[PDB]
Amino acid sequence: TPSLYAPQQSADPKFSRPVADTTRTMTVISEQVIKDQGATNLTDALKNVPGVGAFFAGENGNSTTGDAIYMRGADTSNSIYIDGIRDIGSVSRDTFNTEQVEVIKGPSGTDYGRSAPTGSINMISKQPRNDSGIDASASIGSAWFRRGTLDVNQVIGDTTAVRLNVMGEKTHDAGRDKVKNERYGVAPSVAFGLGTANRLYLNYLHVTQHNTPDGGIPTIGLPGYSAPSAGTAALNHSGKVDTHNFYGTDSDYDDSTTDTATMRFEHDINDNTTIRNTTRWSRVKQDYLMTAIMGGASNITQPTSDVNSWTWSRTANTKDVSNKILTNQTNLTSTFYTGSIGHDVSTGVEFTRETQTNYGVNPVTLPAVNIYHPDSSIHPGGLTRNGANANGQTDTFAIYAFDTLQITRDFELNGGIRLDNYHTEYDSATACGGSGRGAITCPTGVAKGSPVTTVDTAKSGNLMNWKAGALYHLTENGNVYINYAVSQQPPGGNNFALAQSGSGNSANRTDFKPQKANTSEIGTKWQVLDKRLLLTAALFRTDIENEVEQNDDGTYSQYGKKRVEGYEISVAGNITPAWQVIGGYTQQKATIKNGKDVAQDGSSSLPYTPEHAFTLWSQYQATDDISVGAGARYIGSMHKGSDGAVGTPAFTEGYWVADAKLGYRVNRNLDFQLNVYNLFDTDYVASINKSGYRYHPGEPRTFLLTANMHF
Ligand SMILES: CCCCCCCCO[C@@H]1O[C@H](CO)[C@@H](O)[C@H](O)[C@H]1O
Repeated sequence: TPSLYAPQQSADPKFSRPVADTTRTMTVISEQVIKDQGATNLTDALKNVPGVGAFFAGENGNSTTGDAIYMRGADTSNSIYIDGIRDIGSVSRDTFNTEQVEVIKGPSGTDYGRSAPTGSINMISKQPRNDSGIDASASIGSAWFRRGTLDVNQVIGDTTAVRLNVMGEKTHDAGRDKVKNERYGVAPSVAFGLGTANRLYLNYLHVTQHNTPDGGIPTIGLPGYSAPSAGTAALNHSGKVDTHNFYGTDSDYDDSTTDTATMRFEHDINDNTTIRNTTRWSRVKQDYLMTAIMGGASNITQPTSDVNSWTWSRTANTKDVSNKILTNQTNLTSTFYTGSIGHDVSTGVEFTRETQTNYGVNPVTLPAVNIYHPDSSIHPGGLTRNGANANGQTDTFAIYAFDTLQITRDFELNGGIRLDNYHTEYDSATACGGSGRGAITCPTGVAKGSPVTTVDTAKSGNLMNWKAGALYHLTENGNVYINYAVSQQPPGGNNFALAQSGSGNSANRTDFKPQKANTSEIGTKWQVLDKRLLLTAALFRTDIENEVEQNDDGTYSQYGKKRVEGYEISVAGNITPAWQVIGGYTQQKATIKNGKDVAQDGSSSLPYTPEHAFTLWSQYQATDDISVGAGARYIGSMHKGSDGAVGTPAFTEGYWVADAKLGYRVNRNLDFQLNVYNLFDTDYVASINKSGYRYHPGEPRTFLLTANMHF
């Protein structure tokens, strides 16, 4: 029987073997784990994979929001898929309608097309079930947290059933003042022909969010903080700022809507061969007003020489954006023999249009903020569109073919080839007559504030990616594998932006090549204790090439090289019928092989990347009524990216977070849960910005009481 903590297979038909027989660093976080841990979003559920989280706060004109996930030494936020379909938006993704999350470390261009040199994160959506029931969850937690979720599956006919997922979350912040997060969701689904060779799945998903965004707090007092100048010397002795202090404005807001319609037709030609066709329309809106703080010598105002009077400048970080994705994906999976060789083929054709428009807004001039006693009770107002927007489009036609050749009962070979034919179009304009950062002068006969185009280009290209693996069953319980993969990210692949050919340092330069990630891997997977526990161990090397670097003369070129090398181990499943365990450890060394240093301390290291990361979670069924759980996360020391800012910590120190759980069940319809997070009320640096002026403090000890009603 399969363990609830270790799902046996990926829901993606692109994966022709179970997790154990898959030649990849794959982790499947189930709905069961999320529910026991009290995880309600992607980031929290991703804590189940070591060295995966939002480790970077942003720059000075921009700050990171939502699931700004860093995995394997780089921002992987653009490589977040829902049902094997790209989902782009600096918004938090809720787990109210996801059955499982699939994480793969080590990219492959064959898997989902263009990607970050990290791997893939895939949120698998809830579909209508054969059985009927209702599931409810009411939650009350620390800092006025409230959560209500409903999961209704109802069978209508012999071959038709409906599914409805409802959600409501209204909360405050336990360790941050004025920060409020409100969201709700509806997810209706209808499936026809269940149990037959013909099936139609129709799904809709709507999420509205109204949040108060946080831009962090001053890094004063942290290890490695120095005063920026002799004039501001006092800052070396004044100490750390109160972690609760909110430096934003009472006008700060973060509003986002998510609308995704999906239509899947599945036809079983035979008990071996099946054809699928998925159509999806999706739109992610997001508009926010945020506050970034600056504390260089030129940003510090000294009214009375007493540090309690001293102020830091405020900089508005705005966003008015829409991400639209229209796609059609055809997939065919067949199992057949070619003599003594068994085949497991997965092939398909995908057509996609991705749109990103950043509606320009008027500059928001914010006043200075007191360092130790900030006043956020100010109203500079919301946003006003100025007509000067950025438009990005990407038309993508991909054709793939994957095969797992079962050579013997003990030997397996597997391959894959994909061709992505793309066309990206980019334009961006700025309102003229401005004063500050990148202000364009108004030409003749052009009235003030008029949009003046700065970029208006396009890029077309082909992307040939491939993969290869071999697996050998040592015992009936354990195997040994090898894998190699090619992944590419073309100019305009990262965020639709492009640059005019022959000039800058941009990877998005239309004359530039894509960034290639070559991944070598040797591993071992083992299914023990009646196949109820999965133990894994891999050695990896991800080489990144065609990175942009400056030549001896001012001019730039793609001679740069990076390497993310390491060791991976993982545990998932049941130890005994009452003992459940999920987790792993990673030793990942991410360095610059060729090129300029990116780390602040001039080391060859890559920033916002822990070298060592550990995550363990266990649950024991103490008695028939009492279940007890515990968790432990270690995130290592990380380098801050290089920057002109003086006296800002060049790095953040490592931290250990511990969690606990205890569940009591009354009858078989009602059960209670109590989750305590950050059990030792440990303080730490969750993330730091590029300049190094601001950091996000570690979430303090927080409680969560849940009522679980099942039918
Ligand atoms: C798994 C063992 C259960 C321990 C229950 C919580 C005990 C930790 O308690 C915390 O310890 C910190 C020092 O470590 C103190 O700074 C905090 O004030 C205190 O709340």
